[PDB]
Amino acid sequence: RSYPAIPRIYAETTLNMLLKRAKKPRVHSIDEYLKDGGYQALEKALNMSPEEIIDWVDKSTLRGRGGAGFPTGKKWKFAVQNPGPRYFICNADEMEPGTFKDRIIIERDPHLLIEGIIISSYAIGANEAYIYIRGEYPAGYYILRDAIEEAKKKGFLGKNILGSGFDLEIYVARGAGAYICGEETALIESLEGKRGHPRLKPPYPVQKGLWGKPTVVNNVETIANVPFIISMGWEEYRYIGPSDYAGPKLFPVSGKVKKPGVYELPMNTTLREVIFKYAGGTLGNKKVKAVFSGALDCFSSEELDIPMDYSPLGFGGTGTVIVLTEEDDIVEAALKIAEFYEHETCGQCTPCRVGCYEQANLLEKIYKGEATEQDWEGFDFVNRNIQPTSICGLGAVAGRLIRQTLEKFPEEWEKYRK
Amino acid sequence: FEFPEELKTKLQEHINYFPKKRQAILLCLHEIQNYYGYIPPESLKPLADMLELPLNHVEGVVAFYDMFDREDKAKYRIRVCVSIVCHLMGTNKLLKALENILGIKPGEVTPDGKFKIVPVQCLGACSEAPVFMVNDDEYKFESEVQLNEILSRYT
Ligand SMILES: NC(=O)C1=CN([C@@H]2O[C@H](COP(=O)(O)OP(=O)(O)OC[C@H]3O[C@@H](n4cnc5c(N)ncnc54)[C@H](O)[C@@H]3O)[C@@H](O)[C@H]2O)C=CC1
Ligand SMILES: Cc1cc2nc3c(=O)[nH]c(=O)nc-3n(C[C@H](O)[C@H](O)[C@H](O)COP(=O)(O)O)c2cc1C
Ligand code: SF4
Ligand code: FES
Ligand code: NA
Ligand code: NA
Repeated sequence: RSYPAIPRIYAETTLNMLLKRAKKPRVHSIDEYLKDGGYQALEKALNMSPEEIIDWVDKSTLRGRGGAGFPTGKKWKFAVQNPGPRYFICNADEMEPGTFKDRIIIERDPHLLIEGIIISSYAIGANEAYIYIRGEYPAGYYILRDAIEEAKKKGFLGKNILGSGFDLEIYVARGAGAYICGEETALIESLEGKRGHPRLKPPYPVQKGLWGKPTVVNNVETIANVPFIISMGWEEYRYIGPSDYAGPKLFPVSGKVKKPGVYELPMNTTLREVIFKYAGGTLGNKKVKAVFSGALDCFSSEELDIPMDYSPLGFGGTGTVIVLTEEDDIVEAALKIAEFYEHETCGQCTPCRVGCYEQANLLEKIYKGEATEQDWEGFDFVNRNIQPTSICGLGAVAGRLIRQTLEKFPEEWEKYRK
Repeated sequence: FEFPEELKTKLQEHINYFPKKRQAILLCLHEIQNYYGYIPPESLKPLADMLELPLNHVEGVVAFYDMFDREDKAKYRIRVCVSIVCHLMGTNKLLKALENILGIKPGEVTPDGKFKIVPVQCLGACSEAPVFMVNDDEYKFESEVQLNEILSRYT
């Protein structure tokens, strides 16, 4: 049928896996997916034990593509040591600034995600799976609902899938504008019909999740890897990129590059290579000043030779690369990051509620040259004191990127201090 | 207050979709905002009854989620990204073009109730910055002439 208008985000791949079809900016329906050998990995998976599938996903070195990079197999193993029923949740909230990697899988190759969900659900013994897609992805929502009907039609969903005795329904839930609803416990609260308030962890969802039951939450891009792991075997999958951080990775690249878009590359690719080898270098061939890893980290031009992997010295995060060049004001950019966290704190934790607000409100005064000496000292203090008593990652990192700009671009901040 | 049959039928479809009625709350509110061009406060008591939830639960949920608007009826929501990448690449040019064409700023509605500009955080299309939506449709802003063409399609 007809879907809402979607901008045609550029997509390029060196691996031809996640983006084999999604490199073309249009919906690939079940026939095209089947033509490329789609749903054969599901047929293979259903002739394996759930435990075998977990073992392959473990040995694959697949890490959470949501941004934390938690080992996916090890998450599943924690879930299955707890009695059922169990739930599988696909996190499609994708609301990090600069981050548009998951939507191109959803909107262009939805059956890659659906096949991943069915295999993962079977591996953990979940008969009920959810996609939680952000409200601002209405096309993604309608495309997934249509795709799910296609899968049902072909007998990949419903009861007794392909005579396996395995039952699965996939329910598509929509967000309604809250970044925090991407936090796995806030997501689950939203699925339960409530406000997106994160829960104290532990327990982690794999112990106590949806309706208090063992629940695996995985990112769109994580799940999209599962069909490849089963199809190729974990061994062949480990041939892709470095053996310790293996498999394809999507890199959404934006700001001051000639070729902004999503790049499928191995995680041994360096940040410099992403910008200059793949994204066509900078607009006007201007010097890179900084790279914002979404709203999480700020890397200086001295940090471009780092691997795009989940290693301690790696880029990590979502793989999100926002490029700022020599004429971009770092304090102006820090203000946009502060404004983001101000708008998105859920307010359960006091230092997060007041800290996100005050960090933005004071940094606006600093930017407009209306800050008192007290406001300056205030801004520094609140930036270092958003984290205390926080029960989720938003409070933990709301000051992180901005602190890194203060440390890495002091001369620029000092200009504002006068 | 009563839901017109064509809306009530859609609401019941959402309530029947998930295993538990209360899971349908955001799909129902999206559906109500789609029908009326906002969330009528009088709509919330009947929705609570259909979801078998307390009214205060439903009111709290409407308050929490930024896409829901209880204040202004608008046929078309022009959602304009004001986050880091769209700001770097020309949110201000988009807002200037929107003001030149429609005579309104963020948070305002045109006198005919046709268009409301809604400033939003990152819409997840940052490579196509600066980004805007017109209801469910999403676009890169190129220029005032191009924006005028796009807007002419919404009648
Ligand atoms: N994709 C997007 O649009 C967004 C992504 N993010 C990402 O979110 C990340 C932070 O996520 P969190 O869930 O707070 O990180 P985390 O590191 O606390 O947890 C990561 C995952 O591992 C699981 N896990 C961790 N320790 C565990 C344990 N002991 N036992 C069992 N399971 C365990 C968690 O349940 C979760 O599913 C950031 O790095 C950021 O990149 C944040 C906002 C938006
Ligand atoms: C404030 C906040 C927002 C988050 N938003 C998302 C999101 O939109 N998508 C996502 O997959 N993970 C998001 N996460 C991370 C999830 O909590 C979780 O780690 C992830 O979905 C697990 O999947 P993965 O292991 O496959 O990465 C968010 C975390 C926090 C703290
Ligand atoms: S840290 Fe912030 S966003 Fe997270 S639960 Fe606490 S108040 Fe909410
Ligand atoms: S910053 Fe505007 S779409 Fe992401
Ligand atoms: Na097609
Ligand atoms: Na897309």
